[PDB]
Amino acid sequence: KNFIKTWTDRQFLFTLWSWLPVRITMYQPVLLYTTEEHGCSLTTFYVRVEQHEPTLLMIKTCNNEVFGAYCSSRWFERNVKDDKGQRQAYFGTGETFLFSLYPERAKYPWVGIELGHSSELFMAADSKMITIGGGEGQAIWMDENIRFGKTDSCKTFNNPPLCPSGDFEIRVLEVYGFVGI
Repeated sequence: KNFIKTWTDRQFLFTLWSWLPVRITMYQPVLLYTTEEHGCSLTTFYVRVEQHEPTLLMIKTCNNEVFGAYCSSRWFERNVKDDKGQRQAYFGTGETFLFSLYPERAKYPWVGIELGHSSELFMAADSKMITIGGGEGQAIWMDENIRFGKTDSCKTFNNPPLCPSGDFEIRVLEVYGFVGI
């Protein structure tokens, strides 16, 4: 409705807005998937989000930590094969970035914005897990039930664990897309 209600209901988006790529800030964010309404499985997650790009992933843990990632590419691309016919694990571009809102508040861009293959590992997903940020650790990792997950330092984003404990339980997961071509 009005400005106050819109801001109140979507505070985390308005806090994040200035971190998005500048061209994206001119589009309208739309809720693609929420564990509060749409099921709670990678299978229903893919069906709803996989042809959108870019997307914004927001995790609220049962420990009241809030973090997530801007994802450059459609999750549909998780199954792309190279020219040998071997499925590619990691996909995406260097516009992908991690963020945390609570307890800390930080943006971890790709370390190559200013190297090796292992610092260019953005997104990966299959029937057992979805992960973001790879290379000697996984920045965000979540299981097929979107119930439990882990977080670690990774070399693509040189981040710390986005919550103090290395693990978390998901209270709610939200995915936003962008419309307005």
